[PDB]
Amino acid sequence: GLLDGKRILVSGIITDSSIAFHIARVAQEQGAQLVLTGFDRLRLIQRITDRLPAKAPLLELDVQNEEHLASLAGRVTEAIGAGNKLDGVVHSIGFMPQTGMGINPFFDAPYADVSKGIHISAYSYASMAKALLPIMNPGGSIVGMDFDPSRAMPAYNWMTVAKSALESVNRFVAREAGKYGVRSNLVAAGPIRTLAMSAIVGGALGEEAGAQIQLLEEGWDQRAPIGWNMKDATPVAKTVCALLSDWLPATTGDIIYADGGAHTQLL
Amino acid sequence: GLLDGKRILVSGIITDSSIAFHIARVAQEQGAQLVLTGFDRLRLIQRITDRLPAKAPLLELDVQNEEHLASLAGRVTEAIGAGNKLDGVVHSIGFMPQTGMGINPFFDAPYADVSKGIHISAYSYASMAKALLPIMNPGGSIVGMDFDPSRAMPAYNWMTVAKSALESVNRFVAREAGKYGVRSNLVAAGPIRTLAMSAIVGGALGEEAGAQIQLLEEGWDQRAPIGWNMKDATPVAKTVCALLSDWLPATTGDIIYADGGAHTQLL
Amino acid sequence: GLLDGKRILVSGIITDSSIAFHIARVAQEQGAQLVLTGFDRLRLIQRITDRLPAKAPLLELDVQNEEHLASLAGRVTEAIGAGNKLDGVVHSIGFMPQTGMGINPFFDAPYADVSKGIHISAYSYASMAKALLPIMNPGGSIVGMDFDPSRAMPAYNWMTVAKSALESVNRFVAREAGKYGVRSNLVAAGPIRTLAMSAIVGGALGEEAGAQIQLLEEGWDQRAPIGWNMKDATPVAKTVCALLSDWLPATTGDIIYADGGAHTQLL
Amino acid sequence: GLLDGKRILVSGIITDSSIAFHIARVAQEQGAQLVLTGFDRLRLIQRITDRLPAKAPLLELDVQNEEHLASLAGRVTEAIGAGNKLDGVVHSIGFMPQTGMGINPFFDAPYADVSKGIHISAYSYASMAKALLPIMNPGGSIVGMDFDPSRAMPAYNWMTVAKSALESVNRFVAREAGKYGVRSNLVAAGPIRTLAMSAIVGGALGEEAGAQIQLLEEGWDQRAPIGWNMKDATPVAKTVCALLSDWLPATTGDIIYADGGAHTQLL
Ligand SMILES: NC(=O)c1ccc[n+]([C@@H]2O[C@H](COP(=O)([O-])OP(=O)(O)OC[C@H]3O[C@@H](n4cnc5c(N)ncnc54)[C@H](O)[C@@H]3O)[C@@H](O)[C@H]2O)c1
Ligand SMILES: NC(=O)c1ccc[n+]([C@@H]2O[C@H](COP(=O)([O-])OP(=O)(O)OC[C@H]3O[C@@H](n4cnc5c(N)ncnc54)[C@H](O)[C@@H]3O)[C@@H](O)[C@H]2O)c1
Ligand SMILES: NC(=O)c1ccc[n+]([C@@H]2O[C@H](COP(=O)([O-])OP(=O)(O)OC[C@H]3O[C@@H](n4cnc5c(N)ncnc54)[C@H](O)[C@@H]3O)[C@@H](O)[C@H]2O)c1
Ligand SMILES: NC(=O)c1ccc[n+]([C@@H]2O[C@H](COP(=O)([O-])OP(=O)(O)OC[C@H]3O[C@@H](n4cnc5c(N)ncnc54)[C@H](O)[C@@H]3O)[C@@H](O)[C@H]2O)c1
Ligand SMILES: O=C(O)CCc1cccc(Cl)c1
Ligand SMILES: O=C(O)CCc1cccc(Cl)c1
Ligand SMILES: O=C(O)CCc1cccc(Cl)c1
Ligand SMILES: O=C(O)CCc1cccc(Cl)c1
Repeated sequence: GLLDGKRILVSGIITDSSIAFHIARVAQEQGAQLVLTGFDRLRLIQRITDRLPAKAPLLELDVQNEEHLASLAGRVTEAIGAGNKLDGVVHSIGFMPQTGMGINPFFDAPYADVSKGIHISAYSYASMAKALLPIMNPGGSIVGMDFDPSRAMPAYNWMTVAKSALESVNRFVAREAGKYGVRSNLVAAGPIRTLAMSAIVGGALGEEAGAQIQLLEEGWDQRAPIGWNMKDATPVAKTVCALLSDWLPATTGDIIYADGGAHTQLL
Repeated sequence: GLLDGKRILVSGIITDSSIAFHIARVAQEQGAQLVLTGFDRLRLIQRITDRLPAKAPLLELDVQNEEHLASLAGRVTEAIGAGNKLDGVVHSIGFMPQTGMGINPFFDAPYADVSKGIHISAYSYASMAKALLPIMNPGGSIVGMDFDPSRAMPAYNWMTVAKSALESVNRFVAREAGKYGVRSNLVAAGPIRTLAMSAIVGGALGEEAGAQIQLLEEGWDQRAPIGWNMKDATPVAKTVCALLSDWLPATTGDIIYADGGAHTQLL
Repeated sequence: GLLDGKRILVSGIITDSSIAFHIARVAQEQGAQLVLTGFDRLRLIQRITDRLPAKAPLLELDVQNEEHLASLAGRVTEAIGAGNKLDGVVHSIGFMPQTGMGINPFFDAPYADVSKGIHISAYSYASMAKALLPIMNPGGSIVGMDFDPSRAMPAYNWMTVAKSALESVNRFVAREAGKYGVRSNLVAAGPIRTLAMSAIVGGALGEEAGAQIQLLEEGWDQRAPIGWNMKDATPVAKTVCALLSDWLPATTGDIIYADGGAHTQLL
Repeated sequence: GLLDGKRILVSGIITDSSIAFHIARVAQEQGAQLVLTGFDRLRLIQRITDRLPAKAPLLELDVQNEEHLASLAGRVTEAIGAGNKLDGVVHSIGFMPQTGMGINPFFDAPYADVSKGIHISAYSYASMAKALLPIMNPGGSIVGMDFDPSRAMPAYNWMTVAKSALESVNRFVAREAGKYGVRSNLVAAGPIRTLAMSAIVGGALGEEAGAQIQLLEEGWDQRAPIGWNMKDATPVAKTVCALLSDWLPATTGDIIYADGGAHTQLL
């Protein structure tokens, strides 16, 4: 197993189409022992994760709650046993209020909404590293989920700005994590048909926002030299597991693109 | 004159070493008619700007104050006369609380502080564009000040994250501004010895933060193929005026580097 | 005039739709005194440049001819007068044999053909700098023409590789030019309907190569926040003149994008 | 084993400090069956590779020899058996004549020398893909070795330009390889003390070239958040094996940085 004997915390599961659900499944297939964290709807998340190949403890974590963050390391240690530390951490958490996405004009998002989205989607990558690095082993790995924000695009709007901030945060987290012998990297995935993303394509955020996202998805598979299947998160999950493994030991502060190669092609 | 007959709003003057003070001076030397905006210490700013080559109206603008922003376009129109519009806007505004910079550990900045810095330094670029685009002429130009955040560095810490967010915001502002025939760009300057920056090199934010910034300054002049004079903001001011002029008419959503070429060289 | 009193060498005119023809016209409109260089068909080029606003001396320069390059500085000095030096140099030269472009498979271009294209399109930027820097004034400016090669695309094929090499060459030319007080930069233009480019869209290099280039052109105007007019080279010419002027004095080794902002937008 | 059952061709071994020697060793440790290719000194290379964990067939390949390239696929098939195909290809080949590196001025490299270096170091990545893709399995992987050329630096000179060309070639090879279900990527390594590199630091290419490279090496370990050991190629070799494996299945046309994170940090 690629991750045999490793203890890995995975955040971000909310449905069976969550990218983090497939990260967790593949990590368990490869021998990892998991601790899961979930936000708000813990009964739902427990029912969802009962379908993973192995039972895993589930801890509550709202990344805006400083009490959850202050207690997290102790709750993880209780779950994996005293004297044991984590080898890996997966941040698969993102949110932007509806005013910051969709057909709602870019200029009309109030800063309170933008700040909440940047808190959950970017600052919390530093928050989780701060909480968990003291209980991580040398040779460990922190991985977060990214969507390439180097160019503007329709509808993503303020979430694009949040991802730009996240990429910057990751480079600073690498500086801190390096003192522990730990790597920090992001995986920039192509579009994946989660429940939330299917709802937006179906017009949850306005019709032409849905139309624009559908056009973006189609161009992605066209550009990608090996194609891109938005209905299959397994290639993204495998890439996260590659970064959690010992096989990219000299990569940190960096971004790995699991996007079919689409970002390397103009058309 | 490069800017003859143009009406340009310039924010960000607080002392005679402010980058915006030199932008304003060079723009007036080149024939522009200015409206100035200032934050908080308006009596001080009026005294400072009395030393500009020409008298200019000074308007109060705290970019965190929605009432200041809601009234700004009307106050500008009163200052330049009904039926007149702006040809240019300069955003030269930045702030990050001390916890987000210096020797203070990156992980110890509370989100309230980071969010305030991102509000002032990044979101407000969109806020000012929203306020002023309705009173801008086709062919107009919005310019903001940047510090290349593509790599992490010591001490800049959360201000680096704010600049990453600003670069992303600029690409979305270009989308909106294009509907008015207006360009939006950033100037990424090398280090400039403002009053605040001299204080930090002198240890206002901790000793080794000051030591690290001094090392960064020295490496900049070494890397720059044409050298870099941190005591001379005129090359930065001229670059801003180039973007305000009609001579870069097909550049938008972009970043122009006024840094001596340092970012193009590894050592 | 933006370039009043400046002496500027302009290469690359072959027809009245050459980008260099419009660079030369705008530079003369702005007060520059020009020396022109032309390749092979000098009688044709003289007839073309008789239509410029002012008469300019025309010198022969095949950038693959070491004798032309060894004599160039002396021939320029004869044209502008002893004791006078150049303030600006424009490289607007590119060529790739047909096997390296179009529907002809990427793998089927022989290296002899690729090497000729890289010689003319990339190495010659260093060759011209070597020849002309000894007769350039401090504060001078070298500008070359680029087409953004950071992503692969259909049909451009080996010319894309040549532009990647050119961008690298430019960063090294900046190191050398800096010792003379001279800047070196590229302008990355959007697509322009030169005679050669119209012929390729019309199928000179194969039908689906023409089809692919037409699709690339259409997406460019769609992406550009201020639009893109492939029939109008004046915005590109003005950007070159901006870099030749004194108004971007701290930019070197760099690339300025005169592309409507298209490269800053995904769709 | 990470590469259990995979058939992989590895080029570029010349001494026991070659990066390709360590790629080959790690690949064999992980269960791969290798075919090796060597240039010119085949008796030496056979003696060197006798020290690998397993015996591997050695084929002659001068990438400038079209007869070697035309026969390569048939010689590989003879070595692995009819009906068998390759799963992986490693390009670890580079050369630039001495005039294109070191204290020898950048402008003094003749194009004949530069063209030879670009032939061996960049064009040959396309040459090898053309030769070997017809005998590669779907799901296969082509990997080449890179040194980040996005910024100029002392001494690397024309080899930097060759690496810029290689990165561009890789994006086009990905387009071709995708039709076979094959990925193409580069690994950008930090500096490694090969025999050639130790000789240059010792002044083989001039004293201040050696001095400049030693300064570059020292800054690399300082910048890298996890450090950088130029005497240990194993982290680079493991990264190549990661790309040869099935664990980065959605990455192509891309560059993975095995450099300690140094390129993500300014200082
Ligand atoms: N789906 C795509 O197309 C795509 C592409 C690239 C990257 N990503 C990124 O992948 C990450 C996971 O998103 P997803 O697509 O799997 O959608 P998802 O809705 O399944 O996951 C989002 C997760 O964020 C969590 N979350 C929200 N607020 C939180 C809080 N205050 N505290 C803790 N957790 C909170 C949700 O509970 C949920 O588990 C996100 O960073 C997303 O931006 C998604
Ligand atoms: N000095 C450098 O080295 C350097 C280098 C590159 C970029 N920059 C950028 O240039 C910009 C101008 O900074 P400076 O170096 O001239 O320093 P400065 O201190 O002279 O200017 C900062 C300005 O921000 C304004 N400001 C702060 N909070 C505000 C608010 N709530 N509303 C409105 N205005 C507010 C200040 O009043 C002040 O005028 C900043 O964006 C800075 O990041 C500076
Ligand atoms: N047309 C576009 O869409 C576009 C876009 C971006 C950049 N560019 C670049 O602009 C430059 C000028 O090209 P153009 O579009 O105006 O086409 P063009 O055909 O009008 O100019 C090409 C020039 O290269 C010159 N040339 C070729 N071989 C030469 C040699 N051995 N010695 C000296 N000169 C030689 C030609 O004589 C000709 O004057 C080129 O670098 C081109 O790549 C063009
Ligand atoms: N050593 C470093 O610091 C470093 C860092 C990053 C990347 N790289 C790259 O790694 C690759 C391998 O280089 P290395 O450092 O292991 O040095 P090396 O000298 O051990 O390997 C170079 C290889 O190129 C081969 N070669 C040269 N000409 C050839 C030809 N005509 N045909 C076939 N093969 C030929 C040599 O025989 C030799 O095996 C190169 O692309 C190099 O640029 C090296
Ligand atoms: O980050 C997310 O959750 C969604 C990422 C995304 C995919 C496809 C289109 C867009 Cl606009 C955005
Ligand atoms: O944006 C600012 O006001 C300061 C920019 C800066 C210059 C030199 C060093 C650092 Cl760390 C930061
Ligand atoms: O460099 C040149 O002369 C042509 C640049 C170009 C424009 C539009 C499409 C393509 Cl593929 C290439
Ligand atoms: O590609 C190669 O073989 C050498 C790469 C390299 C390492 C360290 C310093 C320099 Cl200048 C170059």
